[PDB]
Amino acid sequence: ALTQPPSASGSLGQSVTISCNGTSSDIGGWNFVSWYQQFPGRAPRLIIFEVNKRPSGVPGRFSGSKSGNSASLTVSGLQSDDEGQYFCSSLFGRWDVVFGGGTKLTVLGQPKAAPSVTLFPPSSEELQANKATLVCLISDFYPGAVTVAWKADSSPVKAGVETTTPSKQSNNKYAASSYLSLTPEQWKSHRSYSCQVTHEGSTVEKTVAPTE
Amino acid sequence: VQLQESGPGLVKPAETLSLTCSVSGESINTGHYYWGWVRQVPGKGLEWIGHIHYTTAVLHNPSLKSRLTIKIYTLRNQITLRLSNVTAADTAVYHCVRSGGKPHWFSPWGPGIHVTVSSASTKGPSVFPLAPSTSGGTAALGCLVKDYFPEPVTVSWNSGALTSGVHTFPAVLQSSGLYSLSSVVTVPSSSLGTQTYICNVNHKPSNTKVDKRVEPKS
Ligand SMILES: *[C@@H]1O[C@H](CO)[C@@H](O)[C@H](O)[C@H]1NC(C)=O
Ligand SMILES: *[C@@H]1O[C@H](CO)[C@@H](O)[C@H](O)[C@H]1NC(C)=O
Repeated sequence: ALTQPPSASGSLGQSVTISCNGTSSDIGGWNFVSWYQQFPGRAPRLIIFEVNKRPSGVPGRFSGSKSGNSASLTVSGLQSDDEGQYFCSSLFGRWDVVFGGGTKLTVLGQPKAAPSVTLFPPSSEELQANKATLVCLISDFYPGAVTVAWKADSSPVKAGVETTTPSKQSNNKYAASSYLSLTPEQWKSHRSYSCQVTHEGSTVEKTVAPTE
Repeated sequence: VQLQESGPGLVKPAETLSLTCSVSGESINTGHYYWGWVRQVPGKGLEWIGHIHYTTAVLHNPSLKSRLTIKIYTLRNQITLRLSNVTAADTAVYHCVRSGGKPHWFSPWGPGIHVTVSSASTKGPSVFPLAPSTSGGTAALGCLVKDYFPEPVTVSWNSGALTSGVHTFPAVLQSSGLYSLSSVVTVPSSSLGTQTYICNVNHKPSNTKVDKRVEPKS
């Protein structure tokens, strides 16, 4: 289909340009190129419908241009809000609409935010399903990158761990979660369990014990 | 003005996928708006399935066109999409769409409905409480939603009467292939003894709704 870079970035207040490249028949041939914005977990939103033009809601920080077979979207005066995935669409023939592969846009001047970690032991109601789940919830942090490690007593646990990829949230910061699955017996057979979240060289460790 | 998508969230392989869209705020009758379907796939960007307008003017995506059937009912305000010989490559979030102009731009978009293509069977979630882990004057409490298939679930609190301090985390795929997620709300600590907190979990693919009250551990 159409080709656009996998990712792009800029600082707050600064400008970023992303490109959509097409065949003579697709962008070079016809005027119409649309651009769409998608925040994660939401439907896409129209930003441009004709290469220059803007819909009534859309901010002037968004501008489009074209040169030959190449289409450009420019975001001027970046805001944390603008961080999202952007797509480009062009007509292929009378019979067809074509989509670019999408570009992940990050704003690169933003303040660090330490994660908030909440650790939950298996509920009593769960422990007699004959199951056990430790729940480590990580929120309100930036950049969106963490490492999670689990400890049984003082020794590392690899077997039961499942961890999400971090994703953006309404507040514009990032959330992630990690789960440790155990049998009730191994849960009861240790002094304590710990969840360690490492973010930007600093760590937060929470501990829960069966005795609680 | 607003769009809604409906239909099965799970389809078995080699079987046909049927979806319906209902439009509100607009006639489905105007000069000239085509109405349509576009989809998004995991590991890739958007793919235009195509759009139809009355009487029977249609556009179809190549390769897709052979399997794909699309009909418009103007009277109901409903449009329908059919796709045959569905294969795992068709697992996607499907969005209802209003085409504008031959049309080239899409707005507005429907919220979208997940469709998973698999031979595995549907399974409702097990909901377990997470008891209140405090910050002075504010405690976090939640619900663990374990082992459901397929996506999605929705979570609200106190039948929607609670919105402040509510956060719902993205789900985890697991080695089992069952999903799990949890949702948490931040509440005043003084309220824990007097107010009852209930999470409302809805899972349309299995028609399961679970309302779990969460009690403070003693
Ligand atoms: C697209 O083509 C333009 C031509 O100006 C080029 O400058 C740009 O780097 C290209 N981008 C990609 C992703 O091919
Ligand atoms: C239907 O899809 C399946 C997927 O494996 C494929 O093998 C088969 O060739 C398709 N049928 C036709 C008639 O193309």
